[PDB]
Amino acid sequence: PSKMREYIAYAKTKRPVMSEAVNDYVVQAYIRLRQDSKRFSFGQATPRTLLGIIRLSQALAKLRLADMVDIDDVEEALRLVRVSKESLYQ
Amino acid sequence: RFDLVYLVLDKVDEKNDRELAKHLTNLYLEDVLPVEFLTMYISYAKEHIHPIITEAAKTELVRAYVGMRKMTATTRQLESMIRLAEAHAKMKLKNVVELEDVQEAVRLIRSAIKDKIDMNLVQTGKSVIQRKLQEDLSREIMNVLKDQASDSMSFNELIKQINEHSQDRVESSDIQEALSRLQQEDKVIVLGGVRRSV
Repeated sequence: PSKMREYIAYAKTKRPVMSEAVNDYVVQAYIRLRQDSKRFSFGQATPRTLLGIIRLSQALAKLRLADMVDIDDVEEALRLVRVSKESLYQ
Repeated sequence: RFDLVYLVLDKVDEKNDRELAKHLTNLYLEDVLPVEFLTMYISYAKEHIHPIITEAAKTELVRAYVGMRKMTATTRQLESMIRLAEAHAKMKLKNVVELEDVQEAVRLIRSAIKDKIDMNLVQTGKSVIQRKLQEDLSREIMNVLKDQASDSMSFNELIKQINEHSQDRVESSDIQEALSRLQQEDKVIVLGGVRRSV
């Protein structure tokens, strides 16, 4: 835990910035997530979930220590959300 | 009592959302907007500007309220139009209310309400139903007074006439409403669970 804390305090301050393929890609998921939310509980794709995918992808980018990161990252942020919804159903 | 009510709603709609998502993420990309001067502009407008109705505004305020009454408009709509048309003259700092300001005050209200005013949570297609339920109690008790050895029946046997085959499914709360308004008209007596004909 001490080495984990020491990693995180350093990982936080890097505040990664957007790369163009991230903003291009994230809409291509978000639109489909809206389109499937059109089609059973309350779990619809609000803009809070777009902001959420952004903040989650930022938290994964921090952990890998870079100024910015490719969408090999973003695809995992979408998996935490997708697994959460499948966990609401089961 | 509210001057305006907005349904702030949209569907899932790609031809909007393709823009909105691409707008929302547009904020993260870099290291006309009176960003403070607007609240100062508002403050100075509130300090300095005090509109008045012109005779050329009056003829339209009446005519539009008549049009909405012909179309469905309580006098609270006219009070809302008067105060909005003042604010839409205080905006532009104009100090004088005119036809060109009044027409936005309407168009904003039409965009709010049209986008009968549902008082008492009533609707025309539900108040006719309450009157049919009042008739349903009248007939249902008279025919039992004819065929059964009483003018009274247990509320269980009232739900087991009224709810089972008379009409599309009417819950006990609507029966109690119609029956209470019929106590006020004095055509049945409620005792304690017990109900008896006049």
